[PDB]
Amino acid sequence: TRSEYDRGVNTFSPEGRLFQVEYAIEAIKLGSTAIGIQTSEGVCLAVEKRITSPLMEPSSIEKIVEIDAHIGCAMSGLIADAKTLIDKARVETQNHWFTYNETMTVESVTQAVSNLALQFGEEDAAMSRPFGVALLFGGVDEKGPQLFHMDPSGTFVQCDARAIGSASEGAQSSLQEVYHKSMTLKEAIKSSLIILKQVMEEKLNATNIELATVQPGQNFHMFTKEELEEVIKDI
Amino acid sequence: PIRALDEGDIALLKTYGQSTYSRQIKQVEDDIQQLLKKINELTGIKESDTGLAPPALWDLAADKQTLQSEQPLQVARCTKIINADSEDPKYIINVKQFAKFVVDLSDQVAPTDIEEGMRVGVDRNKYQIHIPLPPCKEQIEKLREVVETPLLHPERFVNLGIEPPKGVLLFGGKTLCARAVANFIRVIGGARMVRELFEMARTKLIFFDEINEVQRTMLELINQLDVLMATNKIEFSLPDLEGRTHIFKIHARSMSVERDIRFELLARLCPNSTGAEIRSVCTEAGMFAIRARRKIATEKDFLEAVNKVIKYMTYN
Amino acid sequence: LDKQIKEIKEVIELPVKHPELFEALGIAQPKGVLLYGPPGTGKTLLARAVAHHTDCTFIRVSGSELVQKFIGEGARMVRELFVMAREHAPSIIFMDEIDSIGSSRLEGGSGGDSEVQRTMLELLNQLDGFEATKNIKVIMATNRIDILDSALLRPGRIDRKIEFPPPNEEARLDILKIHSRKMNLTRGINLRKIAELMPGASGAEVKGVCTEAGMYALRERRVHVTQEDFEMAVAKVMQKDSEKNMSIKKLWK
Amino acid sequence: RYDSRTTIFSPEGRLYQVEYAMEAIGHAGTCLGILANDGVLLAAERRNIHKLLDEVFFSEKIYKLNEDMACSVAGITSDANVLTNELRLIAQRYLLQYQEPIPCEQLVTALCDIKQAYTQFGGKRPFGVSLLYIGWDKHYGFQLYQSDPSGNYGGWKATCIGNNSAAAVSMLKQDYKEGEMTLKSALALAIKVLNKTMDVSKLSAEKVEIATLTRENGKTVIRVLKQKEVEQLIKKHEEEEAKAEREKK
Amino acid sequence: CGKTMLAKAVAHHTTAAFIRVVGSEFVQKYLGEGPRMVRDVFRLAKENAPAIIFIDEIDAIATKRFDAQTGADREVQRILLELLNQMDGFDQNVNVKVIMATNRADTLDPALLRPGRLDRKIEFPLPDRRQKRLIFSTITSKMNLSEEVDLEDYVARPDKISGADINSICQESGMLAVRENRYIVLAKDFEKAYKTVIKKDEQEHEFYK
Amino acid sequence: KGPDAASKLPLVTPHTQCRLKLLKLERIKDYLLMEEEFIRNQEQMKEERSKVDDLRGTPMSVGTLEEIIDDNHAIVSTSVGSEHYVSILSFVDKDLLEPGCSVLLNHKVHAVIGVLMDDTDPLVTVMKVEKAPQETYADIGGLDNQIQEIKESVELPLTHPEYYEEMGIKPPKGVILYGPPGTGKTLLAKAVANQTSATFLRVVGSELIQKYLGDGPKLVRELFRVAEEHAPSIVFIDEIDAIGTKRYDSNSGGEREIQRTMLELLNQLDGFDDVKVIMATNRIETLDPALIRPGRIDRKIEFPLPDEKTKKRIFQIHTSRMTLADDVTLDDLIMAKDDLSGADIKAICTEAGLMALRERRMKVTNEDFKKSKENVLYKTPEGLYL
Amino acid sequence: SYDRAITVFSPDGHLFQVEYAQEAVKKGSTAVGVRGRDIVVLGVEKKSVAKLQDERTVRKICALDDNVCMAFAGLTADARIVINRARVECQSHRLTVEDPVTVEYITRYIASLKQRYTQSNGRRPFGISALIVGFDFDGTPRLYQTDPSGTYHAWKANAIGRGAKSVREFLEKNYTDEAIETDDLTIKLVIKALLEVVQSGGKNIELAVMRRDQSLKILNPEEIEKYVAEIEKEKEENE
Ligand SMILES: Nc1ncnc2c1ncn2[C@@H]1O[C@H](COP(=O)(O)OP(=O)(O)OP(=O)(O)O)[C@@H](O)[C@H]1O
Ligand SMILES: Nc1ncnc2c1ncn2[C@@H]1O[C@H](COP(=O)(O)OP(=O)(O)OP(=O)(O)O)[C@@H](O)[C@H]1O
Ligand SMILES: Nc1ncnc2c1ncn2[C@@H]1O[C@H](COP(=O)(O)OP(=O)(O)OP(=O)(O)O)[C@@H](O)[C@H]1O
Ligand SMILES: Nc1ncnc2c1ncn2[C@@H]1O[C@H](COP(=O)(O)OP(=O)(O)OP(=O)(O)O)[C@@H](O)[C@H]1O
Repeated sequence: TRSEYDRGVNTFSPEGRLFQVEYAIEAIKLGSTAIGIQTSEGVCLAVEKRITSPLMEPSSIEKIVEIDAHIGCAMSGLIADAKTLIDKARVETQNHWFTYNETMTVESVTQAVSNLALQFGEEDAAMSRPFGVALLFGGVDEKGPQLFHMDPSGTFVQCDARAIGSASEGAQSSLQEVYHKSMTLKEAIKSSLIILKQVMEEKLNATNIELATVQPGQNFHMFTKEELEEVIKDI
Repeated sequence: PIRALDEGDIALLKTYGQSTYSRQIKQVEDDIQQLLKKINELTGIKESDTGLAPPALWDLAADKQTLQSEQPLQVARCTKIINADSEDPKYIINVKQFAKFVVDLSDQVAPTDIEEGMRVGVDRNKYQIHIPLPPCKEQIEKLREVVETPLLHPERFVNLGIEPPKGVLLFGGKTLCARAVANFIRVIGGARMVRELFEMARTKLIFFDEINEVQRTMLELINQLDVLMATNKIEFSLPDLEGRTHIFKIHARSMSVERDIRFELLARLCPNSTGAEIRSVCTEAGMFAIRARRKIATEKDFLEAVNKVIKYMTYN
Repeated sequence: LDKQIKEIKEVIELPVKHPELFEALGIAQPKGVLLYGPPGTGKTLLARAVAHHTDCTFIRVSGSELVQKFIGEGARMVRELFVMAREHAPSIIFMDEIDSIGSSRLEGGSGGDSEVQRTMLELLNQLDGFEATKNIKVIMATNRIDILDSALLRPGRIDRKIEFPPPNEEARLDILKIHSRKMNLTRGINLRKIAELMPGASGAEVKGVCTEAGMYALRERRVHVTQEDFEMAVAKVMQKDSEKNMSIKKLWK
Repeated sequence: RYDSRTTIFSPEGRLYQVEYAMEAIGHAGTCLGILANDGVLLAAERRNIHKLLDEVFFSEKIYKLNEDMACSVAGITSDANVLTNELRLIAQRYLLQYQEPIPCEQLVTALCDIKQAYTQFGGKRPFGVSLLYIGWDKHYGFQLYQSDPSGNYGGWKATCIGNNSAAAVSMLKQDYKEGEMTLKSALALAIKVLNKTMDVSKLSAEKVEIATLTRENGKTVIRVLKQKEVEQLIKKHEEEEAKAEREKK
Repeated sequence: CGKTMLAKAVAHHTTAAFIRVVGSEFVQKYLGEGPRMVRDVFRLAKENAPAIIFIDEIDAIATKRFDAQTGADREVQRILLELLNQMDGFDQNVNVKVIMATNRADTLDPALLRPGRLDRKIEFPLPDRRQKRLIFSTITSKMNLSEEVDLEDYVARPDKISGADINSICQESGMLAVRENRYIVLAKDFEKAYKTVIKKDEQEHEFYK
Repeated sequence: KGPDAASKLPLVTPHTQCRLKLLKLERIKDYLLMEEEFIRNQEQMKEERSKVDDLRGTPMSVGTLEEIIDDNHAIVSTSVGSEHYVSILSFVDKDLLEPGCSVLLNHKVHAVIGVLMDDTDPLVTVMKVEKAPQETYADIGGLDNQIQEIKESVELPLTHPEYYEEMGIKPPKGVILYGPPGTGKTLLAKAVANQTSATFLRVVGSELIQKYLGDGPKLVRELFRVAEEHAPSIVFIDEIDAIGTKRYDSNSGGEREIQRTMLELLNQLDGFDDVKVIMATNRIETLDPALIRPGRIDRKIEFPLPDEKTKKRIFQIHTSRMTLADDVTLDDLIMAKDDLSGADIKAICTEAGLMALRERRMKVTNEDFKKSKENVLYKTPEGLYL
Repeated sequence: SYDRAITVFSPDGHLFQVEYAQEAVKKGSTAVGVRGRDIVVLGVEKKSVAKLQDERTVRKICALDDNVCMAFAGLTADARIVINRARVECQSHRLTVEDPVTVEYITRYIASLKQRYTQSNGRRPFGISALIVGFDFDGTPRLYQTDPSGTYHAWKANAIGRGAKSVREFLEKNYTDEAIETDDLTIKLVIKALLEVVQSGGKNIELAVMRRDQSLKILNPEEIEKYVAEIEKEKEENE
């Protein structure tokens, strides 16, 4: 019976559900897992890079990207939708800086990206299907470090610690167990890397992960091979 | 530009190109085959024993006596007694693959206690019969709440004024889930069989598996009852991540596996699979370890089995 | 049909007559040959000629003789036939209109010919399974080959596939000579010109041309035949029903 | 069923509507072209020769696209007319912009881009016409190209499209000399292959039209051979055939 | 157009045996029964004597042999193939002449149209003016007729009247006369019958013209 | 009663016509003469039971025992559908009669007088393997993996049945070889029958279905019964898609009987104890999921078309016996990216040899191979992809 | 019925028709690309043509600019359209900003084009895969690969088309810094990797070479013959 109520994004099922939106939410899973953690010292993003074969130089699997000098976006889903939404986020941050001569709040930028993702089939904007990608915006603003999760349905919500991607269900419980409100950035990094090792196919070693941090201070930083090895030494 | 072979051409083809021992080789090979056939012919049948009992156990006296007078009888299931007409019962018989007849039987104790609807031995010529022939999630939580509680203390239902009913449909690991719920009435996936099941049941939660012989079975069953059907109101489907991990652990306990196995990771890698599929994955991991010639199966072997059994750059 | 005749003669005669050649070559003997082509090209006629000029036991299955109503009888009949061929080896099994017994299989449902499909599977097994056939050659014939099950077309079950294209006007002249040899012709007659007047005509059409020319001769209580009668017979036999709206015809420039 | 639209990919990755158009080109009247160092030529059969039709147009399949270029169409009549007019427009647009005739490769590229756009965009059926272009330009002298319904073009020494294209191309491969063919030999070969491919009694001079493009005095000339010249060529070919038959006898 | 009647003619002018069968008779519910019936018919005709098998209505079985992607149509195709194979196969027949009639010769299989199996392909067109005159004479015979009748008008009036409907014209003119209490039919009686047989359909949505 | 195996003579290693092979064959023939002479010589060298026979019916019949009763009475099927409440003589073994056994009955009185344990349906007896195909694993080019899995499924569980026990893993008792039309599916079964010590049993799905009443299910019963009586055994069912297609509600009686036989087969696939089953199939989707359920068909071996290396190996295997010419080069034929089965390669080699013979030359050549490849294969538009 | 629509999702979350476009790509002649220290090379299989067919009208290697080349695998018409638009945008970017296009920029633009064509419902995806090899304005042997789904990655050496998997595995095994130390070992590696699919080695091979601050050069058939002779000599010597 679920074959006539999901031919279009603008068709309601008897349960009053947007099955196409639900289907895109399901599509979210295919991507590699990402974990973001908020702490009073900042926010940390760690993503399981999923190199399908070596000889692929790592600077093309962009699961963590930079939004302005104060936010980082972790992606899970279609690379095309990832690129489109990342471009929108960057353009919106720069436009807000140009207009109001300030730095957009993480909540505001996530809201703008969600506003772009809202337009499903509205004949007034031209995408026609949900953006099969889930994003984690971790940044620093006047309200202290913050982290937000946005899903294809345009819904965004604050999250002091969240995980998305293929290892979403298995990592959410680990985050719940290991999370106490007060940590340090190093503690969050260690916990996130431990969870990644728990829910990663490969042995966690130097490459195959990416780690980024935004702190009330130095701008968004991508940990290089040296720091990655240093942390992996005593995860 | 195509020619036809000549007799001299083919003779030259046969002789010219050949090692000097070709003819002898063919002769010896034909000899081999013919002699093998001759040996097969001359085998000599090994006398097929008739099943005769060891000597000194035969009597031949009871044998002669039974041969002289044992009156072999044919087997047939009675269908009706035509109400027995009080006297002159006039039973009806359905000699299988042969015919249906009517009979008075006689020589037995009581026209009614003889038989009603079950096997009987009809005499050869006069069809008078002589002898009465003898013959895990809410998917389990709900079933628990509807069976086990009205197993040790069903009287609570009557205490509260509710009638505790029977009859639950296990539509959907159905078999072993039902067995665990029992932890017994085994059933096979006709009217005589269900009648027999009625007799066994009524001298004591009947686990029907796969649920006009069959129509008569349904009629008698419905009349008797007013039970666990196993079609394939509680529903059964695949388990979630934690259920798959639990099944993996349950089935990998009995293996020479390595110390630590990421069963959570394997459950994540194995979606939409069944319990039988999980069993197959574990067994394939075992054969993979054996192929590798290593006594201890590892996570690598388990992952290889997952890939082989259950089963790209646009999603990272 | 010189090339086809000699190819089929290879496949059947050469293995049955002189297996030593294949033994020396070190190649397994050919087993089956499938004759396919448009109607009236000479498939069944060549089968008859082989049966007449072959000294091997010639068995013939024609049409859907193996499609028996009783359950599990076609397979039994096929097995018995192959047993009989083995008994009277060397054997040549002609099999006309295989697409009757055996075509592209279907998803077995309420609307599937499961019995015929399984009989065809039995035929497959007999042609190539365990205990491969010793001296049982098979000459299957069909009109449309594309629908035949790929299992049948598998080389080993059909070691050769002979096409029977319509004559190239030279085969047409030869067929006219063959079928008019017993015809009281008249001087000043050009069977060659008749052949050219017949384009793309099958051998059956040529035989019909001869028959209709004879019929026209009979019409005038005659024993003659002439270019007029032959031309009229060609026109009558090749009565092509074309399309005359000219718009459906000129849609394609 | 992966063939209800021109913009649908079958699970194997096949454009079934495009393939249907390519196959359906097989119904078009036979056309063929041969390249020679002296010049280039096309021959084409008239599918319908009913005696109640006029010869108002001195060409039915061969059109002149510009001063230095001609093309033969094979396919649906409406699409053929549309593409012919559009080719004329493209060539004259290039002439207006650059003040020099468009190279044949460039014209083929433009029209094939348009064909591909039709195969790719929305609810438009692919242009179901194949084309054979002949032209001259200062960059590659004489050229002959062949364009398919799917917007794919290739440069050929000699080729054939339409009815009996397989037989015609087989004969062209067998008989065509790679680099020592003159215009007369090309015409003889064209008549021979047309005779062996039409399979309609004798090759009547009225059931065929031939065009020849050659450079003369620095100016290209495309001549549509008259009935007299076609009659002469067919008569010469049948004389050669009779000589061969007599010698074989 | 009077083809079944021509078959009835043979059978009242043939010294040979006759076997009339219906194209739909060969079909059967059980697998293989259709082919068995075809083989039985042909073998019986071959063995008895010079015989004529009149398979009327052949289009019930012989239609173009498409893939058929099912069971029943494949059984029909097997009936057709058995018919082809018996008419011209390995075991050639002799003196088993066959006649078959159909209302639509286009759909028939191209293999059961091959000189050697169907080498005549006779057409039975709708009557021309001359055939209309002959039919009218033959029918109006054995019939009392008025002196004022002009069959020429009816014959000349261009229509699509077939032999069966010409017979119907004469028959209903006869019944109209009987009801009118008269054994000699008048021109009014025919005119009525001719109108009631032509049955010219009207009300055609006129924009089509 | 143990396995039955298949008698097979040793294999002469040299495939060339040489004195090694000649002497090996001569020794084989010497030993065959010895066997024949020993037989001849031995068979030349060589009351109470009489009354037992006299009491036993002269033309005694064979029936089936059912629901043994008492110690002297039992129900027996006459083998025509009917059954009788017969008696048992003291002659029979007793403590040996079980339901389904093929007992012997006095013709007239119909009294049990024998047991006839070796009663085998002629169909089962004939489908049992006696000879052994001379296709060892060496003849199979490529399919190295498939050979590995088949050995692990039907060979290791017999030669080294300790690895499975060490880790408490039950062996797979069912292997379905599914693939396109001709890739070695039957070759692997041939090689297994050749090289195995187990009782092989050839069958084809189109053979188990008989017409009279329930003889289909009865024959399946007999087949698996003998496969159990002998052990280890390997039952090779070729083209199982004859019976096993998607089970559907029957509209007739024959279809109901077919589904009944298939169900009887599935039932007999729950009689573990060591009787391996090897299904073969050209199209596996049509098979019912119940059969392919992962509890009765444990392994599914796909037989894909051969790659370049596999095609090369096949070509050397099938040309080893051919007097190849030095000019030949066996790469162009292979790597031409076109479908080519192992059967297709054998056909190519045979047609090439025939072409050389037609040309009157006993040595094949490159042009002969090219012509063979052109004329053997029978069956995307140009330019559309580059 | 979860198919035959570019803008419809399936339970697994797939875009089946763009996946089908990738499958269509998989049916094209093999094209390998490699990057060296100062040389970037593209090899492509030819598949040969009938003698009656001219060759200059068949192209699998096309220069998108002075410092960027493009190898192709997929549908030829889509190839022509994509290459034309890529050249147009290269020149347009040169106009907009007075700096030659970077390989990353141009490959991103091509990926965006494919993404735009696969977003909507009335458009068919460009069923092609492309390899962009070039030298950035600072000097670097960059190589990217773009798929029909609008996704582009950066590689060091990759093969697309029919023999993609086998040739990629061979490059995986036999790609090393010493194997690309100089500007001839890279070419030798390219012919070695293509020989597992092509037959003649010289008659079914086309090579294009880009050297820093030097225009593209297509290797002559005689040069290819000499190179394949060198590889054959090396193989026999190592034997
Ligand atoms: N919740 C569970 N707890 C324990 N074992 C389970 C569970 N779910 C599945 N299994 C495993 O599944 C198998 C039992 O399943 P069972 O044989 O009943 O099949 P099923 O899934 O009901 O299939 P079907 O009815 O379609 O044949 C055993 O391997 C058992 O270990
Ligand atoms: N090459 C030929 N030489 C002579 N006569 C021929 C030839 N081909 C066909 N014929 C004539 O055609 C008649 C029918 O031929 P045949 O039945 O073998 O044709 P077919 O190709 O098998 O056709 P069908 O499709 O009807 O089975 C032959 O009896 C013979 O009269
Ligand atoms: N030529 C004719 N001469 C005289 N009466 C004719 C003629 N044709 C048809 N009829 C009349 O029409 C009746 C039906 O003719 P007949 O059954 O032979 O036609 P048909 O074309 O075979 O019809 P059908 O297609 O319905 O089988 C004949 O009994 C006769 O009454
Ligand atoms: N791998 C192989 N090695 C050697 N010969 C092979 C191979 N594969 C196929 N053959 C040849 O093909 C035949 C073996 O194929 P086989 O009968 O096993 O195929 P199959 O899968 O059962 O076919 P089908 O589906 O058509 O019944 C023999 O001729 C053998 O020579």
